[PDB]
Amino acid sequence: GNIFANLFKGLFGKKEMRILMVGLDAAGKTTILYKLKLGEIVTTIPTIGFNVETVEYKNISFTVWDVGGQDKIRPLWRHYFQNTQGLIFVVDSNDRERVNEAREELMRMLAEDELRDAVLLVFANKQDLPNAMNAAEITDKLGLHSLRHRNWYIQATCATSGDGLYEGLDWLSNQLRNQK
Amino acid sequence: GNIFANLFKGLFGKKEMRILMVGLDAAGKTTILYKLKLGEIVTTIPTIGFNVETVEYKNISFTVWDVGGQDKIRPLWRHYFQNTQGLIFVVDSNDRERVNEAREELMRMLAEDELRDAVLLVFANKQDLPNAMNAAEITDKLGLHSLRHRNWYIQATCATSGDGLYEGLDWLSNQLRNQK
Amino acid sequence: SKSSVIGWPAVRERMRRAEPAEEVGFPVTPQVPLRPMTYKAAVDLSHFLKEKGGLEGLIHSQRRQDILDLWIYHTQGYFPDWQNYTPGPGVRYPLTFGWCYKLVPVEDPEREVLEWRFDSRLAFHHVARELHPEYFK
Amino acid sequence: SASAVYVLDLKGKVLICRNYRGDVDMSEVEHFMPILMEKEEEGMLSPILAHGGVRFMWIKHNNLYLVATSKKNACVSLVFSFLYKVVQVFSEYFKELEEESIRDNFVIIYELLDELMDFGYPQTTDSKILQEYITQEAPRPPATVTNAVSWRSEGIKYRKNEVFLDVIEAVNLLVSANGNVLRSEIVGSIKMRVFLSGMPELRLGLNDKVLFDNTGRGKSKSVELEDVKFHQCVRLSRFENDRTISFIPPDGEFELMSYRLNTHVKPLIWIESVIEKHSHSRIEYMVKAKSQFKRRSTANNVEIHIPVPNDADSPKFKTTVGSVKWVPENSEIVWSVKSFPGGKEYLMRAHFGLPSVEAEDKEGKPPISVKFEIPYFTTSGIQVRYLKIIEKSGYQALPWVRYITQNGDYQLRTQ
Amino acid sequence: DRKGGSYSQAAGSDSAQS
Ligand SMILES: Nc1nc2c(ncn2[C@@H]2O[C@H](COP(=O)(O)OP(=O)(O)OP(=O)(O)O)[C@@H](O)[C@H]2O)c(=O)[nH]1
Ligand SMILES: Nc1nc2c(ncn2[C@@H]2O[C@H](COP(=O)(O)OP(=O)(O)OP(=O)(O)O)[C@@H](O)[C@H]2O)c(=O)[nH]1
Ligand SMILES: [Mg+2]
Ligand SMILES: [Mg+2]
Repeated sequence: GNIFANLFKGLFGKKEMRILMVGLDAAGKTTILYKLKLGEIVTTIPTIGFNVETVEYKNISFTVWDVGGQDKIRPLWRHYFQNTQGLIFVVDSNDRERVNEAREELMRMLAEDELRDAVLLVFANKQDLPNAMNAAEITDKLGLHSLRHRNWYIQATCATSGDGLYEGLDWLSNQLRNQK
Repeated sequence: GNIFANLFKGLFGKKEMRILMVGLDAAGKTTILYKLKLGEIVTTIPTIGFNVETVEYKNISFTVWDVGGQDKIRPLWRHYFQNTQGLIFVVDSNDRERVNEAREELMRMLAEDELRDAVLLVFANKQDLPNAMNAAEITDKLGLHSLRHRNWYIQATCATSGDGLYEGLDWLSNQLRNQK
Repeated sequence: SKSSVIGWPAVRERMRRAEPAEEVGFPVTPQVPLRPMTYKAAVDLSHFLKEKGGLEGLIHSQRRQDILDLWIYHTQGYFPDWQNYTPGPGVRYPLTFGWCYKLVPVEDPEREVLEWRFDSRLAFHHVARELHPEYFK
Repeated sequence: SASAVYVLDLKGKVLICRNYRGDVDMSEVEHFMPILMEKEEEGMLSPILAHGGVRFMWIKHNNLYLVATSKKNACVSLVFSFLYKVVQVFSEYFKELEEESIRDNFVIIYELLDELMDFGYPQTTDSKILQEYITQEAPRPPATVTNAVSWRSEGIKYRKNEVFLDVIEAVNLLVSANGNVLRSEIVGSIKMRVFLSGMPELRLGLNDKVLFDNTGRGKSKSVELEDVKFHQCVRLSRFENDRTISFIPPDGEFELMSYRLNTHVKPLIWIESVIEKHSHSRIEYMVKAKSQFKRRSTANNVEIHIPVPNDADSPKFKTTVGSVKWVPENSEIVWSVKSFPGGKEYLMRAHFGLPSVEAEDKEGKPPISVKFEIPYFTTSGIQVRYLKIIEKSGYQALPWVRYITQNGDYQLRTQ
Repeated sequence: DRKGGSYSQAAGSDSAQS
């Protein structure tokens, strides 16, 4: 066989990558996806179903499938876990009551053998009010250090401001792609 | 498909735009509409129903639907909000007692998801007596700076004099039309 | 059968890898006939397994038997129901007449170790049918 | 024990009537229409009408109501069976069920009605037997009706003996608005179109759980049908004795067996619906469909009907896979998909406005149903063992059968 | 071909049941 075509494709960029959109409902997952794809704070209704989109950055088209945190949509997250290589977790730092629910959902999702090769990607959502926690308090509450064989990175992103999305994208690209 | 006809229409001007007439009753909304359409201070009775007219300026036919601020007509403002792209707010700077009512009505109107893409257009009405406030006191009282995702501009217009209507029309055109 | 010969080594390797002790749905190949294995077909399969090896003397296991039945169904379309063993305790004769393979003890019936053994008389003598006339109808 | 069976029309005109006992006057049919109108206007309309001491049982046909007036306490089930047999005979003889054929084949229709039943007791019900003695374009009655074998006409000769079977699967799922499936039953359908020479006696054999347990092979994938109904030609004695499906196949397409059992497996298609309906401002359709079927199976002609607002207008569809078309007559948007491979995930985002004026009365929440039909898939796992085709003359048959899986009562409760 | 599953040949009986 010959791999000349593969080398030619990789010389100018061929890798795309994948990503997932998970987290508690109203945690900025849809707003984060809109900012990553479009770049504006677009107001949307509750995610009854799911949002499918793709984001191109650094010559990699990382498709993101936003999934709501509703009870009727939480069990549907397993449908999007098939043929999924990445996963992004949206935390609610301003929702103390929903923090426990989000942590339980993340623990349940991480306790599946199918989702084992996906590195941890937690976004510090609700980073617009003083009540939002830092990059260490949220990780300590969620127990990200207790996830064995999981590459989890703590990134703080504010939907209104948009800061920190680039850092999270770079961390995800480094976790997935290990090339020059 | 072909867009030659659209380009030909746009070369000589095709955009029209829209506008709405809202505010407290006896706030100069009907007088302002008459000045914009005709150009004279026409005396009219209370707006029991509504006034529908169109104004052509800068090759744009911005239709204005004047709506009174009466109690029986305040709930009817939602009927004119359908298929409406613009909204003009008439304030009563000489009516301190009605200022709170006008502010409450504006807040209620701005708290509707249907009226979200319409930029703020507040006209400093009652600009004929010393009791009328400036372009900043009225905005501060109405809390125009607290309207997130709203493009509000403060313009002072006197029904008797007619000054400031051109500035408000230009601001509305700039907010709606973003072309050369 | 070139396909059967090719699949025999992979099937034997899979059976050896599996110790002696994810997709839903029931897709069906289009136009592929499905029917139970015949007595002559069972005898031919037993003879081929004996000649190629890996079937006589192997430790009987549920996973290995299921893998062998699935491989046989994939290769020839025969239903994986003729490769049954006679009720225990003791040597389990083939369930389908004509089969040359049977399970015999090598030492509760489930905890007893069973091994596949060739049996030429099974293809000519209905030992399983005689033992269980009700099961044979 | 209906006194007289008549065929009505949509305007109340009786297309054709034939008295069988004469104990009921023919003028009672006229009062049937006002009674039906009163019942419909008050919600008390029922198929079995009652005109005083005479009951006028009627069945809603394609274009006319099959009113069968009765006087005494006749067998309602027998009357319904006779009406169904008459409807089947009419459908076999006439391809169109409307007023066009009612007044066009009256000469043969009267003869067929007279031969079908006498004195309120049906006598002839076989479509082939009726066509062999009564035709619209007469010899002595055939001996098949007099003989025991009235479902397999003797003397049939064909160049080739080819039988086309159809493994029809009906996937009915009753998912409530809470997301839990209440009624999940799959009803089998073993229909074979036998076209051979002679009157062969089919020897049906499949991978039945009961048969496998009886034969000692109750360890493989065996279909355990809760309810199994045999055809007319199927002998119930053999099935009751040792589950032996031995019967004379019919001449043409016929339903031999029809399995019916509950389903405890996950649905083939998982549909998540989101209703982001604003207060008289806009509506959101967050419809997400997940294919729970095997990836090797593709759902052909899948039409997931999503009921849209009754007064909704100016709708915009934002989907990924499958065209969405809004039908004003149906007052809903059907997520039509040409080919839906197993494991596919289709996401849709509906967006349409609503009128400013609120509705005067509520319209309800009809359930969302899909029209998926994935053939060549055996969800139940039941595999046919063999078909014993035996003929006295002796011939080599080449039967064929195809397994078809479709969506039956797959309705999802709306939020 | 035909939609709804291609027709497949059927046997005469269970040859493994004797
Ligand atoms: N104002 C503000 N809201 C934020 C911010 N970060 C997160 N949010 C919340 O995030 C939500 C975004 O909602 P969506 O765009 O629909 O996406 P989502 O987070 O998945 O919410 P659902 O669709 O209901 O699942 C908003 O409703 C906000 O309440 C922020 O920085 N500022
Ligand atoms: N004299 C004078 N009156 C003004 C001026 N600006 C606003 N007004 C008031 O604005 C009112 C105009 O009334 P209309 O022409 O009927 O229109 P409107 O403001 O919507 O009033 P309604 O019809 O009652 O809803 C007059 O009654 C005045 O009291 C001004 O500069 N000079
Ligand atoms: Mg969302
Ligand atoms: Mg007025």
